[PDB]
Amino acid sequence: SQTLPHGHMQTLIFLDLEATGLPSSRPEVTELCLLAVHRRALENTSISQGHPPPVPRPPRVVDKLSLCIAPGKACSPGASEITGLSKAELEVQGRQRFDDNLAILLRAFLQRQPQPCCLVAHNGDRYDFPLLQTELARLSTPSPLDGTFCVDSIAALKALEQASGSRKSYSLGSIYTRLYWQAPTDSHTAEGDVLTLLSICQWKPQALLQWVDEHARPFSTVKPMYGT
Amino acid sequence: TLPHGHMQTLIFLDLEATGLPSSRPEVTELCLLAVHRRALENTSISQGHPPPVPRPPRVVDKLSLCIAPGKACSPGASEITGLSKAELEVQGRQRFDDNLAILLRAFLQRQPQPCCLVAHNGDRYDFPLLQTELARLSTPSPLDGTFCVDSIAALKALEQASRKSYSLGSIYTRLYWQAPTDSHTAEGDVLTLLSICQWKPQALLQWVDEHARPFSTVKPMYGT
Ligand SMILES: O=c1ccn([C@@H]2O[C@H](COP(=O)(O)O)[C@@H](O)[C@H]2O)c(=O)[nH]1
Repeated sequence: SQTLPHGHMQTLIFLDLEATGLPSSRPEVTELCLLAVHRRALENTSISQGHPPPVPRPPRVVDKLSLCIAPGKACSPGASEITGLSKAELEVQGRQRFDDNLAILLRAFLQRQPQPCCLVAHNGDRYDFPLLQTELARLSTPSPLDGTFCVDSIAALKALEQASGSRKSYSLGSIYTRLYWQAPTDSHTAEGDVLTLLSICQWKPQALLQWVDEHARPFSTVKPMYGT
Repeated sequence: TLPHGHMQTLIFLDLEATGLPSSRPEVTELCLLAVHRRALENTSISQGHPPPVPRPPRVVDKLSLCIAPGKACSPGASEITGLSKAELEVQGRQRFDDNLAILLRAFLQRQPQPCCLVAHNGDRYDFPLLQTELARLSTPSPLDGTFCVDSIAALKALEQASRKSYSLGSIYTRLYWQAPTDSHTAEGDVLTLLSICQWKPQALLQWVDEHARPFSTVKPMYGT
């Protein structure tokens, strides 16, 4: 008689973004990647066996969107160094700002995915989700995420590693190296970090899906990082 | 004097589908990788033997989608692409439909113009098939102001001097003297194509500028 809050998630959308700086700087998004995987494709992953297990093979059927976005303010020195992006370079390559057409693009990508759909992002609750909420709030469209759910993979992997704890880092790279005994690739790029996150979430797919189903919350409840 | 000016965006494109042209095939996967002209011009020039495989530019836009066809894949198609109608359906993929055109239009709108599609064998397969799929929709085609070229012709010109296979894999191994290691997916084929096109990036861009033609002139593979 105990039931899930929002049903079984049929799509997980792994999400990462890069931005101009840390939250108190009121940052703007400079890169976004979404990787949509159906529940069945995740639970089709070969069981992890051995120590270390091989890095899981990404499912054959996936949908991917990766975009670079011109910010309205400069990247901090540290942000440009870590991410490899700068306002100057995004402008010389004619990247457009975060605008209504981008919301329309995002909505049409999300609409191709079976519902219910859940965003999954590492530190999403403190960074990616509030910042995306802020960017979308500036636009004239409805939120393209208004019927989409979300979860933070830090909590998920803390739970999953407990089932298999203190001053163990739950950074993306730390987890990946603990699970697979190799370093990740293309760190601090939106698509590279989404692919690393997919690999971590393919470690124990059934357990990950159960945790996500139980912890998914509506994206519409995410408080913006900062306001107009 | 170029026919349509300097191309500001190259969009590397690959389509996978249910079969060969006489079967009246339907698209099962599409990948677009949009690269600004300056990002290609910034590719390092090795001038060594062998040249290292270029790495992709930092700034790229990418779209990869799986699409449910209305007809089954041939056995050959499923073997080569790793896709099937049944599996695409069980994973809830949608057809090539109006919402997909909204998505393609919005993605294209984020690229500086003029924009040129680049596809390996695109003149005989990918471009006519895409034309057919878009023609079935109510929406006017999002590609009617876009240009296109076939990268088989490009690499024939870039390798000519002033027997060779022009399969994607053969070209990559001939240029880089190592085997490709991208996945057998639409995105894998696009990444291999990008690497080939980064072998001589200024020369590739010059050939594309000289040979770009309007996508509106591509004849559909087949008609309703
Ligand atoms: O030392 C740091 C670490 C992270 N960030 C910001 O954190 C964003 C997202 O973090 P990540 O996805 O690269 O881990 C980055 O785009 C960047 O703007 C910094 O500015 N300085």
